Amino acid sequence: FASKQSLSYLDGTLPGDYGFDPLGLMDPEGAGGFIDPQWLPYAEIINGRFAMLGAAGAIAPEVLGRIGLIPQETAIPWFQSGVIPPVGNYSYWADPYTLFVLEMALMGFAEHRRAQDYYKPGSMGKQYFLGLEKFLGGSGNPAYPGGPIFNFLGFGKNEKELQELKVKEVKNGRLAMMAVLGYFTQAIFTGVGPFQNLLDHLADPVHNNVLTN
Amino acid sequence: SIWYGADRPKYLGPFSGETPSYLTGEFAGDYGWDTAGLSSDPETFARNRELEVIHARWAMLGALGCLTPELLAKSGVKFGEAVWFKAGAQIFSEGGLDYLGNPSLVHAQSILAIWASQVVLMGAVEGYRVAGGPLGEITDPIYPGGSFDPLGLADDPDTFAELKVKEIKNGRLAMFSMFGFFVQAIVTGKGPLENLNDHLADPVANNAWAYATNFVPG
Amino acid sequence: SIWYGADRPKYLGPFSGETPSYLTGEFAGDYGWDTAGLSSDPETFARNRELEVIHARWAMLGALGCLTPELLAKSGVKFGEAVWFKAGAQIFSEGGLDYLGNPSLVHAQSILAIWASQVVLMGAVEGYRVAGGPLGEITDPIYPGGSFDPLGLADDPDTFAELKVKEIKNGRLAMFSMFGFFVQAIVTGKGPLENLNDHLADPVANNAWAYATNFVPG
Ligand SMILES: CC(/C=C/C=C(C)/C=C/[C@@]12O[C@]1(C)C[C@@H](O)CC2(C)C)=C\C=C\C=C(C)\C=C\C=C(C)\C=C\[C@@]12O[C@]1(C)C[C@@H](O)CC2(C)C
Ligand SMILES: CC1=C[C@H](O)CC(C)(C)[C@H]1/C=C/C(C)=C/C=C/C(C)=C/C=C/C=C(C)/C=C/C=C(C)/C=C/C1=C(C)C[C@H](O)CC1(C)C
Ligand SMILES: CC1=C[C@H](O)CC(C)(C)[C@H]1/C=C/C(C)=C/C=C/C(C)=C/C=C/C=C(C)/C=C/C=C(C)/C=C/C1=C(C)C[C@H](O)CC1(C)C
Ligand SMILES: CCCCCCCCCCCCO[C@H]1O[C@H](CO)[C@@H](O[C@H]2O[C@H](CO)[C@@H](O)[C@H](O)[C@H]2O)[C@H](O)[C@H]1O
Repeated sequence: FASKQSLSYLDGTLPGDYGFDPLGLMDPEGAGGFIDPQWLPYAEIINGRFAMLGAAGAIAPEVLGRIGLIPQETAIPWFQSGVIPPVGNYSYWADPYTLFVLEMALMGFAEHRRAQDYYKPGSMGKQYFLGLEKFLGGSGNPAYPGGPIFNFLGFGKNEKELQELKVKEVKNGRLAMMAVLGYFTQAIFTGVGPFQNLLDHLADPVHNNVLTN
Repeated sequence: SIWYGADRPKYLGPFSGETPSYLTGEFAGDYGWDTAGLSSDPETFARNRELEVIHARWAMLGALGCLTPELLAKSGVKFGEAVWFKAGAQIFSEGGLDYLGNPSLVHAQSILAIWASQVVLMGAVEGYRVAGGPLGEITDPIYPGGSFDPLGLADDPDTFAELKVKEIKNGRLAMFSMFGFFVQAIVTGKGPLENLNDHLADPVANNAWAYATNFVPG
Repeated sequence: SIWYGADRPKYLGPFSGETPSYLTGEFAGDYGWDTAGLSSDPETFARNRELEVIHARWAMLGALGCLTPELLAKSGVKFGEAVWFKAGAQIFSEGGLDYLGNPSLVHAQSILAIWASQVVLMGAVEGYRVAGGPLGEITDPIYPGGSFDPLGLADDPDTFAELKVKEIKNGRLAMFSMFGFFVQAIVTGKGPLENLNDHLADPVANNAWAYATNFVPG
């Protein structure tokens, strides 16, 4: 499968398995220490999960301004929101450093609890806290945990449905990651937002190749 | 030892196919590429191997020496002349040929003295390379070792083979780079760094197609 | 037959002279012309066989593709550049690659994209040739057969041998014609059709040796 031939290191059993691994990083000779059988798929799916939100939010302000139901002051380019202050800045109620510290502290809490659960499955299920041990139950594998609050919808009744959903998720993650890489390339070449690039190929199909500059 | 084994990556990649009968490995940089069929004779094979390694070392030195002065001049170093194919004219300049533009260094003014010294010294060293001299005796034509490996980086035969592969690969890359340097210097007329800077901005028309019309008859 | 038996045409005719031992019969249209002994080694000789076959096929195709456009231009259909060595400006003209003068056909505008397209395609094609592929598995590099002889016109060994001999001789004719084309382009600077038209009118006046006066150095 997967264009170039496989080497049986993976048989397709893993969720979202395709076999397009020409180098084979999980080769046991080339695998060790940091490389862990559990860790690589987990890292891939997390980079993809955050790529979901990144790809969505790199266009959500611009498309919302286009349709006409968001304030026009939120039509700022995605790189001008404060991610790279040298390029530009966007208005806020507090300094970017303050919101940065807030978000780093909160992500520190969340990531720390998640990493403890990954390292020790009993984290936030038998630890000490104000009654959240019974509300953060560790179920199944760490990468696909679920829980009393995570399974509020209750979707995913059958294992065939689970594998279908998960292969869809990994495919969507791969396409989102390629989309986001294209986002940086367009930002560094044309200096504009990707939504404007859509406006251009829609307006001028033969507008430009690469940058011609 | 993937390279030396009977299964090696070859020059087509995974999809190689036919491999020459004699090319069973046992040599650095063996990619099974003998489409011309020139090294069928064993002694001819040894001679071609010697030519390859000597050319590779000379071309690595040449690429380094053709890039370094140009990079220094671009970076801000003062030179009498920095273009690799123009550096020979400094011996005919009034200011003379000074190393790093410093009149206190070399300060050579005559081409005949340089030519005579080069002929004598290179004749001596090539005679040593062919028959052995002050720095040792001939044991292997290409890999003498001893005084030319004073630090002993190739004592372990496995590491020796790995270093052979590394050296031959870097050398072949440098040879290809030197051929590129020659053709680009004769086509464009500017140094390799100028060509790279041209390709940096607007790569669409900064290529060979821009000059593809300079050699049309008429 | 005549080609394969001792009674061969040879390359000199009456002067058979000394003939190389390995180049005496049992080969496709051999004439005993090895005056420099390149292919003494059997491997080397085989490799020369495939090299000659491939150069011959490409020479045939190139000669046909150079002959057809100027003949069609003289026929009457509009051609921006029917000259074989002037086809480069087709992509350098604003109109583009108008196949048979039609902007509604092909009508390319860039060179990088098409060049990369072919580099990928022909790399895959040649790779399939050397190492087999989904199309078929090659039984001999020189003359695979099968898909490339779908009608099986050369099923009979005698007609196969005769057609192979004709292919080799026509490939050598294509060799010589392409060499003539190249020399005409470099020296005269015009297409072959203009050359033949000029040779028709006053053949003694229109001669190759009128262009030999300007090759003096200085
Ligand atoms: C996570 C990610 C993107 C996340 C983006 C986020 C969060 C963005 C957030 C914001 O932008 C918004 C929305 C707008 C503003 O608020 C600003 C910020 C705050 C900045 C991309 C991942 C991107 C990930 C990428 C590109 C991964 C590529 C991997 C490749 C190509 C691997 C290839 C191979 O590994 C195989 C498959 C097999 C091997 O055998 C061979 C090789 C070839 C090694
Ligand atoms: C493999 C094979 C196989 C089969 O057989 C087929 C075939 C094809 C036959 C083959 C192939 C081959 C090849 C590829 C080859 C190549 C070569 C080369 C490139 C060389 C170079 C080579 C190169 C070289 C030496 C170079 C050198 C250089 C030098 C010294 C330089 C010097 C200099 C400098 C510094 C600087 C100054 O200012 C100048 C000078 C003074 C000038
Ligand atoms: C045999 C022998 C024997 C004895 O011993 C002696 C000796 C010497 C050894 C030997 C000999 C040899 C010889 C003579 C050779 C020759 C060759 C040739 C001529 C080739 C060509 C060859 C040729 C060829 C391929 C060609 C090709 C081509 C192509 C692809 C293409 C083309 C084209 C076209 C279409 C179109 C465009 O627009 C242009 C062009 C681009 C142009
Ligand atoms: C103005 C001129 C003053 C004299 C300088 C020139 C003298 C002529 C040069 C003679 C060089 C002879 O060199 C030849 O014999 C030498 C021994 O004598 C060998 O040299 C060998 O023995 C020497 C001493 O015995 C050792 O210092 C060397 O390390 C060793 O390699 C060389 O391997 C050989 O190439």
